[PDB]
This record gives sequence, C-alpha cells and structure tokens, in this order.
Amino acid sequence: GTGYDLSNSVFSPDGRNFQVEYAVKAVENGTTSIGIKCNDGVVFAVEKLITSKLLVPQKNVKIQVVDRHIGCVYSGLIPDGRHLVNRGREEAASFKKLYKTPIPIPAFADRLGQYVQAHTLYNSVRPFGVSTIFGGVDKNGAHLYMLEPSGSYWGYKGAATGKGRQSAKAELEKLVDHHPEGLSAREAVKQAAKIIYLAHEDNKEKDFELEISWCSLSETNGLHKFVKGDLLQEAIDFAQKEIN
Amino acid sequence: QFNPYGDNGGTILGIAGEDFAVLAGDTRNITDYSINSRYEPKVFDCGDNIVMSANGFAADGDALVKRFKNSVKWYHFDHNDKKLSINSAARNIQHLLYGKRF
Amino acid sequence: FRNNYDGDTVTFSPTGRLFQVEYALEAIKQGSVTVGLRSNTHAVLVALKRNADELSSYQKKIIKCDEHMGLSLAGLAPDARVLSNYLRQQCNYSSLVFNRKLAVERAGHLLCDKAQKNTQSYGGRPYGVGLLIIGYDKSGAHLLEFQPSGNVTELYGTAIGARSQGAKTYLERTLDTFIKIDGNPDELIKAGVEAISQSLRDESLTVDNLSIAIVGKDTPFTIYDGEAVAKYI
Amino acid sequence: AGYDRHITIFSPEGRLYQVEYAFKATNQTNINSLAVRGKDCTVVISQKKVPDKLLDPTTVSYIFCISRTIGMVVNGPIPDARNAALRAKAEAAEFRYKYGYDMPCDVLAKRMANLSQIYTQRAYMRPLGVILTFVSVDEELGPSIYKTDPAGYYVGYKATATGPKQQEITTNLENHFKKSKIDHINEESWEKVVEFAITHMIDALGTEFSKNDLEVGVATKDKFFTLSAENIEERLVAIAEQD
Amino acid sequence: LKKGEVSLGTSIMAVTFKDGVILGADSRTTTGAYIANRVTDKLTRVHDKIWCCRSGSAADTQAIADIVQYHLELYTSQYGTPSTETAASVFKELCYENKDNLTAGIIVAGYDDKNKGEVYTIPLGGSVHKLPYAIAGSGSTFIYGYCDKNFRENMSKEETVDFIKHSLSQAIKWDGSSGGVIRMVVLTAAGVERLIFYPDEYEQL
Amino acid sequence: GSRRYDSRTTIFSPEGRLYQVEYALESISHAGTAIGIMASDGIVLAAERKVTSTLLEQDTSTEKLYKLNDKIAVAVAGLTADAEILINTARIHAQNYLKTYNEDIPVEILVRRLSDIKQGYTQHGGLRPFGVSFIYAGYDDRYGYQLYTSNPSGNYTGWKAISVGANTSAAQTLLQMDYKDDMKVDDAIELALKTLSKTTDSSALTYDRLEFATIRKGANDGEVYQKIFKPQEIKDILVKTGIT
Amino acid sequence: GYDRALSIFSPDGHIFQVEYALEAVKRGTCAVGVKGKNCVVLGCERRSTLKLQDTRITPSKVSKIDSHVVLSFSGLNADSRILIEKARVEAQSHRLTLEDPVTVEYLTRYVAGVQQRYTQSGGVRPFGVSTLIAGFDPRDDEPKLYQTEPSGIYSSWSAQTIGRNSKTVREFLEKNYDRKEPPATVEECVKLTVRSLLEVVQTGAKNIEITVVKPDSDIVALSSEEINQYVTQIEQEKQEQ
Amino acid sequence: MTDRYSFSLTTFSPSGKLGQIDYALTAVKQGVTSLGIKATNGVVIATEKKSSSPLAMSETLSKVSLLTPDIGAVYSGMGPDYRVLVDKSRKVAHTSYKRIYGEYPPTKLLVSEVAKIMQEATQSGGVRPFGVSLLIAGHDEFNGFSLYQVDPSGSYFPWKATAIGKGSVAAKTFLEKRWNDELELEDAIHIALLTLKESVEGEFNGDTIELAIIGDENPDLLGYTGIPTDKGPRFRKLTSQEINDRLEAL
Amino acid sequence: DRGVSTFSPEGRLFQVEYSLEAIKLGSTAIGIATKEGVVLGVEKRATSPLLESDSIEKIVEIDRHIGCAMSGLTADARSMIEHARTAAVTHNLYYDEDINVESLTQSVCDLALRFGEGASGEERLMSRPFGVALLIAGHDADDGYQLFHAEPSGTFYRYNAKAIGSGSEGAQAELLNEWHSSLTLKEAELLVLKILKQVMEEKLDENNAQLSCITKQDGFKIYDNEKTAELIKELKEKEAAE
Repeated sequence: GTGYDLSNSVFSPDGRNFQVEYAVKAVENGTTSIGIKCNDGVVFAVEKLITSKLLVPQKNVKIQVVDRHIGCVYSGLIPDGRHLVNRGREEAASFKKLYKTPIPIPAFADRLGQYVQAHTLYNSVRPFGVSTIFGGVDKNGAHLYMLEPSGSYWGYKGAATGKGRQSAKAELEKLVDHHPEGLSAREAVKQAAKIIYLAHEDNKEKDFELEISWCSLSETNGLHKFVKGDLLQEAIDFAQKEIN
Repeated sequence: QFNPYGDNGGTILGIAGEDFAVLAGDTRNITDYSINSRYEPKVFDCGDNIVMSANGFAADGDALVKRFKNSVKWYHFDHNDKKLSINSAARNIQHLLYGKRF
Repeated sequence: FRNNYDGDTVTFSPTGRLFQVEYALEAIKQGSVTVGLRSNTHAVLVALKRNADELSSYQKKIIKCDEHMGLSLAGLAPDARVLSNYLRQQCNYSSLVFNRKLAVERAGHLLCDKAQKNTQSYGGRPYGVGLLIIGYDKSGAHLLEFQPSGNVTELYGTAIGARSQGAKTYLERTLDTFIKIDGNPDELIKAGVEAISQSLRDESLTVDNLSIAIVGKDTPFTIYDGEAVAKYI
Repeated sequence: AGYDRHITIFSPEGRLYQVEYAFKATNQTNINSLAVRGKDCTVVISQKKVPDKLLDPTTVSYIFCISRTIGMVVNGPIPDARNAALRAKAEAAEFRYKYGYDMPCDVLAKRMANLSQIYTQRAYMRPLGVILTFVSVDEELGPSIYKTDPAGYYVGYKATATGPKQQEITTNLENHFKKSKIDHINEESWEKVVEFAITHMIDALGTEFSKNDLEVGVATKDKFFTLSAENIEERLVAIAEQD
Repeated sequence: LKKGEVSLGTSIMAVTFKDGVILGADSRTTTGAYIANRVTDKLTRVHDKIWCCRSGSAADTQAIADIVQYHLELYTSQYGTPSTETAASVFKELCYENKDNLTAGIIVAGYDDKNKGEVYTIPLGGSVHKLPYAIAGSGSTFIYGYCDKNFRENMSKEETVDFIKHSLSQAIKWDGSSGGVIRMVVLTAAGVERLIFYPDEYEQL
Repeated sequence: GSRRYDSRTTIFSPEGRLYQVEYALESISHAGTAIGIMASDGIVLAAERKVTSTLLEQDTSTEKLYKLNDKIAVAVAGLTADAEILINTARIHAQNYLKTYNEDIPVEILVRRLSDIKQGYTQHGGLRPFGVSFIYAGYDDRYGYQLYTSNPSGNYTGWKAISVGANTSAAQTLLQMDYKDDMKVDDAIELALKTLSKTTDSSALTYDRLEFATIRKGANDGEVYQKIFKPQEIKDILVKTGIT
Repeated sequence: GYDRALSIFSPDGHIFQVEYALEAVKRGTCAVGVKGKNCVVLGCERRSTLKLQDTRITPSKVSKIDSHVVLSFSGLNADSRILIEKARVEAQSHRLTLEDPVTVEYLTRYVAGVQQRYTQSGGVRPFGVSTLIAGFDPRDDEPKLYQTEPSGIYSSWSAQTIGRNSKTVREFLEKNYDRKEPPATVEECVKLTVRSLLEVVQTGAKNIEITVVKPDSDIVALSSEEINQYVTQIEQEKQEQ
Repeated sequence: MTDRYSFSLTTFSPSGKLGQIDYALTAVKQGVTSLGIKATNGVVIATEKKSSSPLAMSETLSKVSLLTPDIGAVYSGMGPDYRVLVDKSRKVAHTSYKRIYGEYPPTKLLVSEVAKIMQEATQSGGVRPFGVSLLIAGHDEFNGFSLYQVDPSGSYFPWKATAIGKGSVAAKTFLEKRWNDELELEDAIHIALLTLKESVEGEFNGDTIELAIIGDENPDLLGYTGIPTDKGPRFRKLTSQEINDRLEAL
Repeated sequence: DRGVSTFSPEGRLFQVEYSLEAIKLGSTAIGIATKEGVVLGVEKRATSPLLESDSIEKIVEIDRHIGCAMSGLTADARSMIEHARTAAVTHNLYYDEDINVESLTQSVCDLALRFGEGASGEERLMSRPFGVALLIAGHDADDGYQLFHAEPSGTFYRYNAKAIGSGSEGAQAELLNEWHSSLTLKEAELLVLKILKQVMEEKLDENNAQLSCITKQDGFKIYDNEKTAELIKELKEKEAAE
C-alpha cells in the first residue's frame, strides 16, 4: 500500500520507518555541530546561530553536560535533545547512584540508544528530531558518540551533525590524516573552530556565535567544560585567520 | 523507636489588641537542658499584616508556617492578590493542621 | 498530506515537521501582541489587553508567577495558566526546597522540557501560547521568550503575538539604548511604550488596552495596569 | 482495511507484512555473517565494514557477548541489535539468578523468540527487523547454533550464515557439509575453524577479507569471546598458507 | 537474624597484601550451641575477581550475594568488570535500604588490576569502608588487638596467610561460633585461589 | 496514530445502530439451528450439530448445549468459544449467587447477568461483541420452567418456545404454528424434531447431527431434572419421532 | 483503557452519536406516559415484531426503580438495563445515605448526568435510550413526569410520549390532554392514554402494556382485559360518530 | 508507547465474519499438514518435520510437544504461535489445574482452557489471533483417550481421527476411508504413516517426520521408581528409528 | 478521522471551534451587571406545551453571592455547576468566606480543556469540550457585581452586560447601545426582558422566559413568573409609549 510513513512503528514495504527518516530531515536542518575526541579527551564544538541583536550573547547555550564528565551536543529541535539530555542526566545519576562511579561514556551511550529506539517502537511515539554528538573522558580514556533518531550511535574519531557536516566531515577526515597520531585538545579546540566557520559557510547567509566545550583527561582532568575566553578567542582568530 | 516528635522549648504569647494586635515569644530555643539558640526567632509575619508563630516541636510549626505562607502565595495568585482575612487563614490552617490529623 | 501529516503531534512531515506544533505556533500570531524588554537592572513586560467587546473587559496577557518572576502571554490563555501555575510551583518549590529564587534561565528549561512532552507524546497537543517571561535574580534582569515548540530564548527585548514584528524590529532597531537605560524603568517602559506602539496597528494603547509589568533589581515582579500605565500612555 | 499492511494482523492471505518488511531491515545493513559449530567449539564470522575514518571501527560490532558463555551476532539495524542484546543480557543473569546456572543458548533464543512472537501478535509493538544468531558451547550440547527471526521463529543449525549472500554461503557449507556428512567441523582448534569458515566465507563470498573487514567471535567451552584483528590477521596469515 | 535460619558468625577477615588481597573465614555455621554445618564456606564470589565475606544472616548474605552477583554479572554483561568498589556500592544499596529487614555484615573484597586487591566492609549499618584489611563476625571481637598489632601493609602473600591463619585460629579458639576449618581465598592478578586449613594445624599456632 | 486502526466498534449507525451487533446477529444466522421449548411439565432442548463428519467424535462433543447449573442449562447460537467464556462466568455467577444465598439463581437474574455483560461490549471498550446468542432454559421456584433468550446486544426475552441459528423464521413459523401452551415435553420434543427435521438444512435430521437436552421435573422428583440425551438416546428418540 | 472519544462536536458542532442514539430512541418502540391529577399512567407498546413469547417472564418495558418511583423508556432494552440498574442503586443509596427515598427529580437529574456524562465521556458510546420517569415524591402524591434522552436532558411534562411515532400521538396528546384539566380519574387518564396508544399501536391489547403510579409507592400495571375494556370503550365513542 | 490499541482488532464483517480468523484459517490451512488418530488402545498424532535448510537441525524444532505426561500437542501453522501457546498451555495446566488439583487436567479442560486463550486473542484489542490450529490428544482416567482440534476461533471439538494443514482434506478423506473404531494404535500408527506419506512431498522418514502417541503409561519414562500409583507418562515421542522402523513396515 | 486536540491550520481547536456552534445553538441568555445588582434572564424555549417550563432552568445559583446561567448543551454544566458550587463551598470551607467571583469563574474555566484521549503532559479525562457557555454573575466584596462569560475555550471576560445563545449578537448589539453604567437593576430587567422579547421567537412571557438577579445584599435571587409578568406587562406599557 502507501502511507507507511504516516505512522511511526510501521515498517515500510521495504521495512523502514520514514518518520525517523523524516525526523532525520530536521536533523540535517539542525544547526551544524561537531565533536572531536582529541588525544586524552573530547571536544564539543557547535555554531550558535545569531537570530538577532536582541539575542543576548553567550546566554542561550547549546552544548549540555551530563554528570560532570559528559558533555553532549545535538543538531535538531532543541527541546528534544534537552528532554533526552535530562533523561541521560537521570541515567548517569541512577547509574552512579547504583554504581558509585560516574558512568562510562559507552555505558551512557548505550542507555540512550535504547530510549531513542524506544521512540521507533510505537506509531504513537514521535521519533526524536535530534542527533546528539556526545561523550567525554571516562575510566578508559574518552569517547566520542553521536546518536541518531535511528537509535544508532557509534564511536567516532570525529563527529559532525547538522547542515554543514560535510564541510566538517571533510575537515575531520583531514585531521585524521593530518594527525593519525591523535590531537592535542588545544588544537582540537582550534581546528574545530575553523571547521565550524567552514561548516558555517553553508549557513554563511547569517551571522552566528561559536560555542565549544571539551572534556580533557588532562586539561579538564576528565571533567567536561566549555572553551572560554582567550583560549576560546584563540581558536576563533586562529580559525578567523585560517579561514582566510 | 524513633520518636517523630520532640520539644525545642520556648513559650509564645498572643494578644489581640483592640485596634492593634501583638504576638511574642522568646528568642530562646533549647533542647532538654541544652540551649539550642539563645537567639532563635520563633515568630513570623506571613504577610497581609498578619503574623504567625507556632510553639511546640519547631520543625513541625516551621514547615507548617512555611506551608502556610505557601498557601498565602497561592491565595494571592487565585484570589488575585486579594488580602487574606485573618479568620480565613485560621479556617485554612485548621485544614493544614487537621490535614495531619493522624 | 496535510490531513495526513498535520493531524498528529506525534507525526513528522516527510520534511520532518510537526504542523500541529506549527499550527499551535500559528495561534501565537492569532493571539494579541505583548512586548517585553530588559535592562540589566530591570526587565519590562508590556502587553496590549484585548477584549471581546467594549461591554467586555480587556483580557490580561500578563501573569506573576513569583516576586522575582512573572510572565506575559500571547496565545491560548489556559495553557499559560496551566504552565504559569506549574511554574509558580517550581519557583515556590525552589523557594521551598532550596530557599532559592528560581533562576529565570533555569526556569525556562522546565517549561521548554515540559511542553516537549506534548511534542513527542501521542494523545496530547502542544500549548496554544508563546510566552515572554521576565525575571530579576542573582544573575540580574532577564527576558525569556518561549516557544510552544519548547524553544526558549533569553533576549534583551522582544514582543509576540499579532504583528509584534514592527516593534521587534524597532526594539532591535532601538537595541543598545534601553539595555543601557538602567535604574530608569520609566524609559525602559517608555521604550517598550514606543515599542508596543510600533506594532500597534488598529488602535492606540489605552489605559485599559495597555498592560504593564516589571521586575527589576529591587523591583519585585509587579504589574502596572490602567492608571499605573497612565503616565506612560 | 489496507492498514493490515501497516499493523500486525493476518492478511487476507493470513500474512504479516510488517514482519516480512522487518525481514527487509535484516539485510538492510548488508552484512554477510556466518556461524559454524567446530568440533568442540563454535565460531561466528562476519563482515566488519567501516564506511568512515571518523568512526571508531573498534566500536563497530554486530557480534555481542550475551553471557560469559553465550555470544550473539545480530543482522539488522544496530539499534535493535543494541536493543536486543541487552534484553538477552538481562535474561541470562536473571536466568542464572533464578535458575542457578547460566542459560543454555537455545533457551535464550527460545526466550527471545517469544518476544518477537509477542511483537508478532501485538500491534502497538512493532517487531524488530533484526535476525539474531545465538551460539555458544553448551555444557550439555557442546557447540550449538540458534538463529531467531523477527517472526519469533528459530531453529538449531549444524552451521548457518546470514546476510545478502547468505544463500550462497548456505550452499557452500551444505555442499561442504554434505561432502563432510558431519554437522560440525572436525577441527579441534577454532583457530582452524575460524580459518575454515573465513575460507568458506571468502569462498562463498568470492571476496578476500582484511583484518578490519571481518567481525569474528569465538564460542568456547564456558566462554565466548571475539578475536582481535591480529587474531583475524593471524588466521588471515595461515589461510594465505593453505591457500 | 530471623528465628529458624542458620547463624553464620564464625569469623571473616580479608587482608590486602603486596600482591593483592586474600580472604578468609571459618567454615562453621551454627544454630545456637548446635553447629548447623561445620564445613560451610562463607567466602563467596559475586564476580570473577570480586568477592565477599558473608556475615549476619546466611539467608540474607546468600540471598543478597547473588543479587549483587546478578547485577554485577548484568553490569559486567553490559559494562564489564566493575570496580570492586562499585561492587560494594551494590551491597550498600540493598544493605542500606533493606537494613531494616537485613541482618548481614559484609566484607566486600575484590582484586582489581589497577587497584590490585581491595577490601570493603559493610557492617549492618550499611555503611561502606575501603580498608587495608577487615575483620567481621563474632570471633572478630577477640582478634582486633591481635590483628592491629600484627597487621602490616604489602606483606607477602603468605605473611598475610599466617597472619590470617593465626588471627582466625584465635577467633576460632576464643569464639565458639567460629570454627570448622579456615577457608582462605586468594585475590591477585595471578588469579583466584581457595585455601583450606584443617584444625589439626591452625588450632595449633 | 492509533486512530487509523480503530474499527470503532460501539459507534452508532447514523440510524442509531451498531453494525457489529448487526453483524454478530448476522453470523448467528449462520449458526447451527438451535431450538428450545418450555412445555407445561418441562423444557426441551434440541440443536443441530453443525458442520459434522464421520471422524468427528460426537459423544464427548458438545458444541451447543451447555449446562450452567442443574436448574440452568443453555443452548448456544454462535461461536462455541465465546459462549464457553460466558458459560463459565455465569456458572460462577450462579455459583456465587448460590454461594451467596445458598439458593439457586432465578434464571433471568443469571440471564440479565449475561445480558449486560454482552451489553458491556455494546456500549464501551471498542471491543467486538460476542457472535453468540443463547437459548436460556431454566427452572425456578418462581415461574417454574423459564425459557429465555439473548442476543449479542444483550436484549433478551422469555419464550414458550424459541429457535435460533438458521431457519429461525421458518422454525418460528413452524413453532408459532404447531406449538400449543399445554404441550408436554415429549410432544415438544418431537415437535422440535419435526421442526428440526423440516428446518434441517441438510438432507436428514440425524442424532449425530444434533445436540439434545431436556429440563424436566421427573416422575420421582422434587429435583427438577435436566438431561442431555446420549447420541443413541437422541438416535433412539429420533426413531420415536417416526423420523427413524 | 479504551479512551477513544466517540462523542465529538461536528464541524457544525453536533454529536451525531447522540443524534444517532436519538434514532434508536425513535427506532425504539414508542413509549408514553401521562400524569392524571392525582396520578400518572404509563403506556407502552410491546414490540410486536415477534410473539409466542412468554410475557410473564419477559420483563415489562416499564420498570420500577423504587417503590414510589418507576421508569419507562424507548431505546435498546440493553442500554436501559444499565440505566435501570444504577438508578435502583441510587435510590437505595439515597435511601441509605439520606434516610429517604429520592425525589423523582433527584434520581432523574441523577440518571441524566449518567447519559450526559457518557457524552463527554470518552471510550464509550452514549446510551441509545430515552426514558420517561414516573413517581410521586416521598410524602407527596403529586404526579412527577420526567423525560430523559441520551443527551442526558430531563424535564417535566404534563404528558409525554417517546419512541417511534411519538410525535403523532403527541399531537393527539397535545390537543387531547389539557393542562387545566388533568384526567384526574386514573381510568380517564388511562383512557386518554390508550386512546393515544391505538393512534400508534395499530390495534392491539397485548401489544399495549400499561402501568400506573399512585401516591405512596402505589404502582400498578394493567391487564389486557382492563386495557381492552378501555380499548373497547374508546373504539365505541369513536365508532359512535 | 502505552498501547493505545485497546479495541478489538477483528470485527464482524457486514456478512458477520471475522476475517483475521478466516485469514488465520487461511494461514492455518497453509500450515504444514498434520494429523491425529484416536485408536482403541490410544491416540497418535503425526506431522512432517519441516526443514527449511539441512544446515538447520530439525530435532531442535519440535512441532509435537507434550503438555502433560498423558497430553501432548501439535499444530499446523506458524511455529512461533504454536511455541508460546505450548508454554501457557503447560503453565495454565500446572497452575489452573495441577497447582489446584495436583495432577494433569483431563484432555478436554486443558483444551477448553487453551482455546480460551485463542479466543481472547480474537477478542481483546492490540492482539491478533494465532497462526495455527491444534491437534491435541490426551488420555485421562475417566474419558480415556481423546483427540481434539482447536482453531483460532478458539473452537474445539473431538475427533475419531483428523488432520490439519494443507493435505489434511486429502488426508481426512483417506482417513475416513481408512479409519474404523477398532483400529489399534499401531495400525493407526501405520495408517498415519500411509496418510501423511501422501501429504509428504520431499523425503519421508523419521528425520523428516514427527510422530508421537498417547500410549500406556511408561514407567521407564517416570524417571524414578518406587511409586506404584504413578506408572509414568502415557505420552511419548517416537524415534526416527522407530519411525523408519515402521517406515519399513510401510 | 482527526484528533480532538488537533489545532486548526490557523492554530485553533476544531472541537473547541465546533463547540462554539452548539453554544449559539443554546438558548439566548442575557444578563446585565449593574451597580445595583446583576439582572439575569434566559430563554425557556419549551419545545411543547406539555413541556412544563418550570423544570427548565438555564439560570442556576452557584451560591448566594455567586450564580450563573447557561446557554448551550445544558447538562454538561451539571458537572461544572456541581463543580463550581463545590469550589465556592470548598473555598469557603478553606477560606471561611465567599470566593471572588473571578476566582471561582477562573477556576471553572479550568475545566474547559480537560477533554482528551490520554492527553500528553497530564491526565485530563473527558472526551470533548463542554457543549455549553455560561453567563456568570456574582457579587463579591472586591469587585462588587460582575458578569463574566465562561467559555468552553476556558476564556472568560468581564462584561458590562452580555448576550449569549442564539440571538446573542443582535441582542448584544442592542446591549451595546442600551447599556450604561448608570443602568438600574429594574432598567436592566426591563432592558434584558425587552431585548429578550425582541430576540425571542415566541412572544415573551414568564413561562417562555426566566428571570433572576444577584444583589450584594441578597446575593443571587430568582425572579418568579409573577414579578416577571409585571415587568413584562410593565414593559408592554413602557415599551408602548412612543
């Protein structure tokens, strides 16, 4: 027949859920954002699109942190991931409440993928319109994960989502080749900044703001934290030079 | 067994003025023979020129008084910042108290 | 297609969109206009109160959820009332549990996440109102806009509802002026006064038409209606 | 009416197309995998495909260790895989908890099959479009092979494969097994058995495989585990010798 | 301890040493003056290198342990080997929660690679303490002075052993409830090793 | 959304009808013809075993005539399965009623009991009704023998005699023709058998094609005695009709 | 668990389920009642589509909710039963709770909401039954006549009919009944009833069934003979001209 | 989430029909032809073990399964449906009967009980009827041997013998031809072989075919000794050997 | 079909939107808030002479200080009426006082949206909006007399006077001119009753219409037929002057 898409849990005649696939639509539409696992740790980079001067700088913050070691960022409908994020914040809490440890990134990774996939399991459950790049330093190093409304996430040497991901995925692939060694968080900070501007070239039509956060076994000790001030401004001009 | 109650000591005195009204108790809080706090203000304005104090196990009255001012807030919300009549609160608080009846 | 994809909150467009949301978002525009802006010292709510008739009164678009916090609305009132009450609890809850005035930003998160339920959850609907919320706190004055999509934003100034765009431009047009106006709510008001006048189209705001609310540094969340607004009319 | 397509109810022919469509999402990931009982052991070989550098390849597996003893490889959407594995993982411990001993492999499959059967009959539940493959060395059964479908249907296997070219691999082994007449490989060392399979995997796929190319797992007495790329390459070494 | 279930007591002690931790306990289980089962192992594996000294209600411990074992196994089946600490956290929960229904003290001990051996006591209070060594059960009473004076960190494997062997023997000697045989369990990177000792030896030390 | 899938069972026709009820009735037309008669001295129960065969085992087989109580047994027109549900329930209900009052249930009470139960699906639940209707044969203290009926709608009546399943109108005609108030059971027996043989859609009316029963206060009695006839007995009385 | 909302405002703001229930009401065999000066009488046509029934054990289209209060209806005999039920509980409840049987209105208003509820209730359809309620209040002889309908709306009637053709007989009744003069005599009230009845019933005695509430829980149903005697008389006076 | 299909999924046709059931019957008819025969001394049931691949190990799939030492079952249809029903059937038997009466229910009640389930699927929302029908044979003390056939209608009735699945018509045809009352099981066994042979297309042997009986109690199978009252299960499953043994006896 | 909470492509609620239809289908009901009091009057709209208009009340008393009238599908209000009355009592139960008419009114309109099928974010169990609209008149110490129009939208306004039901709008227009703050309860009676008779299909009488007031002194007070008939006749006299 037809209209298989018209209800979530339905399998398409080819066995697919177009709703999720449609949810994927706005995901791309979601603000381009990336993440990087550097040598010790991970870095989370996202463009903050400036809609207007009435927006107050730095105030509306995209990247969200789970526990204290896990940052998360997503292209898509903000309230979605937020809603999800809270659940993750719940998850780790329960996890840590039970396990006394902060949660391993992959552990944390898994739990969500279920909860997302749960929203693939019912025609009444609206899949998620977001894909979160997320991770942090954990017991064993860091990890870099981006979870799809499909309920699929993976380990990522680098990760990107939203519009400009291609420009990103380009640059990420490069740095992989530029630095199969690894990367210093600092350069991880710096390079992402360039990538973002480059990624912004798709959305170049409007001005934006740049938000980048990171989790460094070294620099944040394994905490997850924002890039701020000079170091933030550094990568900016570092990129703002390199963009030219 | 854990006792749900205790006493923090300190006597409170209400007096209705004709035109005015006044209420007082000590500032002394104690436990048994140990003084909790020589200065422990026990009496509280809840708003609308209406003051309240609960003498007994403090935390009870404490949370209570808290809960009461909470009620006040919603009253003004729902009654559109109408002043709460001193009697009404009593009728109200009675529920709060009797809400714990058992 | 529409009837296919516009029917259920739970169902994306082939483009991955929620028309009920979009429709719920539409009703915002249908709703009357309200305006808001903040200084660092103060935040201002400016509403145009709409009636059914002159024999009727002007529906108030403004709500106080707290001493540091209250809101304005353009959209379906009851949802806000639901949410405002919900919010009020939270502030009071924060006040109860933490003895803590609810952080305006942190406040928006809940509602942002709250309606987010309606979005992904079958059987319900998003709230029929977009929301402007001001609060003053330890982080100072704040102006937060809400979207029935859940999306919340902190602004210097803004307006919502019918044709709020003009002042919205004018506000953006006027940006750095009022935000610098500090401790002078009056101009902050009169700015918003001139603002709401911008998106005033049919009529001029009147004593009853206009509604004003303010929280500020030492200014608790308060509302100015009628004679209160008179000097600013 | 035509919603029968959309939901799970008998077609006018008495058919469940959501199920049959879920059979699509099986090979959708396009991984040709196999499982063979060795002599004492059981080995699963599968394609490990990495599309992107930016990925973590190591994070990419459809072979999941359900128990100490039981590993499982999945064919279908990774989320359902990530979903189903946990479900299984929940069972064994609880089985182990309830029943004092680790769940024998089939029981899991039997157990898991029910869920699909539930999803099969339940409407609001969609089934999962994954085919599951359960092997381990069962203390009673030694090597054992069990494969479940979205239908809640499953069976034992002397050996089995899964994937788009599963059909051919099936033939290859059937031929080989008919040739051998024996259900399991005679080879004692799974090492050989791995190489044996990879051979027949390379064979029936006509396709050579590098260390990254393959997802591999090893069912041993009391333990399941998966090989490294080295072990893979190690096997890849000797296969290059015999062949 | 409920009416009608067997009482553990005996004497449990776990001691970290230079190569890890070794666990030991008496084998004696008693209902009142009657010794229910003299040979009973009170040393228990929830997890490969993570282990426990069970005191309090045997039923409790026996019941509790698998539950932890369950979750850990599940946890491991998810996330792999937890910290010996994390394992303790599990007990604590049930302990701290069901303390009102639970009479069990538990010494939780497990070998970590990074942490080498570890010891975690959970008395009936449900509190948790990581310790260089720990003792519990009835006979533990007698040996504190002995243990403390005689304990040292990073002793040998065997130095610990006899330090263990003597300590328990005292408890076994002094405590009635402590006795049967000394079961010892080895936790190192080397692996898990159970050791038994017959009275005709450790009674004489 | 779930709405797509609801047949919306309980919704009214524009004419205020419930088609499921209508269709349930319709399947009942397809149901094997079942007849019952309240004689003066008793109540007769005869129904056609429908869809029969050689290796079909008759003796244990009862697809139609079931006994709720020793004063209440019933004939079933509809899905065999569905009734057995209600059958069991009513028994309990009666048993409860018995266990409540230590007294047998006046039939209608049990009847009305099931009546509204059917009606339960009628007015709520989105649940299909039962495709079953019943002949309620019962003896009470109050009215003595009582012959009731029910429809999936739960509407129900008393009868001096009644038929259900196929050929009802035909039977009803024959019945409403040949019946007379004072008829003795044995008359009604053959009368039904007469009606049966005639209303029989198959060639011959034969025991192996029939279920048969009677409620009668025996000659030595004070216990009003229900009896289901054995196939032979049916076959025997089949001869006594001259039908042979 | 089934919440689905059947009763919904039409594009033009109607609930057809309600409106269709009205049809089963119309489809329902006509029912009528009239209140004499001291009394009330309830006529009902026995569904005549079938016969040979045992009418004794077959329930009457009219039923007593309480000794002083009865109800009749038109619609699905099923839907009534539940309605019939809860009201019976209700009176007893009111009896128990209030130390007093209901006022006819009280249960009436009660029953109305029940319907009226199922309207804006979800997951259920409304009843398909409209009802006529009869009774004399505790310590009040006064005739109380109430008409309810699946929409859950009630009202008092000098006289009322419901079911099929009710309009027809209503027109008869509207003119034939006079408020200024209730048919004080039960019989004349019964008479006027049966007169109105044959206007629809189309010539039957058994087809007709009658019930009368008198004060103080005095409630009586009439035999066909009593009926026919009126039938006879009524015919004559008609024939006479 | 939160299943909102509470509404009966199968609804009476304008013709007064339940299509899913009909389609179940359709699917049931599609089922592998499977038979049962109630003889004097006992009852036998039979079906072809279906191999969708020789790599698959047929024995690992059992279409015939003991419900009680005197009762076992077989189907024609979707294996999985049959699978779960077995457990419930097994369970409800213990619970609703044994855990009450300490024994194994008379064939009818369990059957009556089982069918009850299948009906429920037909009626309750969110669920579909099962893709099988069931040939069920059991011996009880009082009713002795009996053989039942349950549909997705949840309807069930006894047989002298019967078959379900595809060739069942042809089978039942030949069955009626062959069947008499006085058939002893072995001939009936042999008969079934003959009969199912027709329904059999590919290889016909104990490895292709599944046979079991309701026989006399089997003390060997009792797994223990010393109890006079319990002489063991009447049910048994037949070995490919025993099968192929009697397939010589063809 | 289509969901009940489904927004219009304009962002409106169809059922709510449609609910407004049966509102206009409701009898025309009118009231005037004065400083003296609040006059209420409503359309009996008897469907038959045998129908006794006595048993028709679309005017109801919530409490002495607060009462209301209905126009729409009536028995829907019963819950609301019962609900509303409770709240005041409840309020009084808690607050030992009368409730602000608004506070009550506001509370009532919270019933509005509570229809939904397992709605997202809360459990509000009702199938559909209420099929009735409410004129609500109460006297409160704060606001004196007031008149609010309750709506299935959950929205309500204050009104100098209001006309709801069938002939509302025209009658409304009438109110627009006729009303002034200085109107008197009697005048308002006259005005309503006249404008009723205006919009009424049948010739207005005490039987085919119904009257009542709410007066701070006496709170809610119904007008009997007789006083009604006088005012009627009074109008008939006053209505016929020039």
